[PDB]
Amino acid sequence: CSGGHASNKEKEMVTSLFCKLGVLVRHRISLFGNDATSIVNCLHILGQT
Amino acid sequence: RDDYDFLMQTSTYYYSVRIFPGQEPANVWVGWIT
Amino acid sequence: PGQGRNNNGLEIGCVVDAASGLLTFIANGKELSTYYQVEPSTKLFPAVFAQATSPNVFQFELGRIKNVMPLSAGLFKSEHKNPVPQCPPRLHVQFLS
Amino acid sequence: NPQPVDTSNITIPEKLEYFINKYAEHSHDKWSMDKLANGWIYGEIYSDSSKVQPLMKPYKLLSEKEKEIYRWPIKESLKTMLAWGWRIERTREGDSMALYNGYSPRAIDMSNVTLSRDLHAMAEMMAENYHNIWAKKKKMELESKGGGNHPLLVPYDTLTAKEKAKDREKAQDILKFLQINGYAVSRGFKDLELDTPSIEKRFAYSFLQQLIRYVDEAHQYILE
Repeated sequence: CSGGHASNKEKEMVTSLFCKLGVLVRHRISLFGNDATSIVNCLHILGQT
Repeated sequence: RDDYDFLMQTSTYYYSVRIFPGQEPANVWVGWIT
Repeated sequence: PGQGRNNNGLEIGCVVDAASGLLTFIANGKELSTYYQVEPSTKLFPAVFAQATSPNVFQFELGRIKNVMPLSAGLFKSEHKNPVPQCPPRLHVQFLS
Repeated sequence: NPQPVDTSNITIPEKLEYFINKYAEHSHDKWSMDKLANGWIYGEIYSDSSKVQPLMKPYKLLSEKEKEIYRWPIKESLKTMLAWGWRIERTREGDSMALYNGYSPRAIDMSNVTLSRDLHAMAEMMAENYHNIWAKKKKMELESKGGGNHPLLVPYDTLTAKEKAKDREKAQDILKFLQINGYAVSRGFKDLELDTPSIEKRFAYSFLQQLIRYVDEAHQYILE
């Protein structure tokens, strides 16, 4: 209630970021230099947000 | 100077307030309150 | 003159006539136009309202002018006939809180 | 690399003559008090060894040859305030003085005149500029000499409070005396447009479209 409003534009941009990075992680684990763990951790955090 | 008899018989009293140079004077009011 | 003075600090003098209730103000040796007439038996407290724009704001000078008693003569009964100005420890500055 | 604003671009306005008045009378009065403090007294002849004054007289009796160069630092102190374009005005109470129109000089009181916070920052910048000017002249002089170093070569920020006391007291006295005259200085210009409704300027916005662009680029390079 103190503030910290997140704009609607900001949130569809967050959703598009989530979807596009999911597209990146699609079948690209081999190309990722073992950073798939970091990929899926960011997957979580954007999921909760 | 001042008349001693007039001072003995009068009932007029006086005080003064000096606003120091640098204190904005429109921000200062002087007078009496009840 | 107004505005900023730097010859000396502004001396605002308040004169009260306890027998007539006339309140007259003197600024830098001249009589101001503002005057007040009060009711009999009115008790008047010397007061200064100021907004601070300096480390030193103002001071209560308890002197006297020609043909007038000092404030201590009016305040204290024992000094009713003493023309010498005085500031006994009972008199002190109070503020609204 | 000090870079004071050039002063030849603009010129002094005419209405500031009355502000230069009373202030030259300051500089003379305080400096005559300094003369009394260190010992100078009247002589029709100037004697540096015998500690002798010819230049006591009221600023009116002081000649035109004095008037020049003596105000010159005052002229550049005024030029520094005008060149940045800071908006300066008068109250009509200020023109009240003009409409109302040996010798013992009057002791002139800086004691309780106080500045505002924005005006501090304002005068801190102008005194910082004065120091930048002054130090740039030292780098010219010492490079002409070809040798030596100076403790004050460090920037205004690096200088200590006692080292900066000179410029602080100069800035304070001048802006406080502009206070006493009632001139009012403020910011030079206001913003052409405040796009406060814009979500685009928010930090998260720019952060995300930078992310959008770079991650889209990365995605297409991963495709490649």
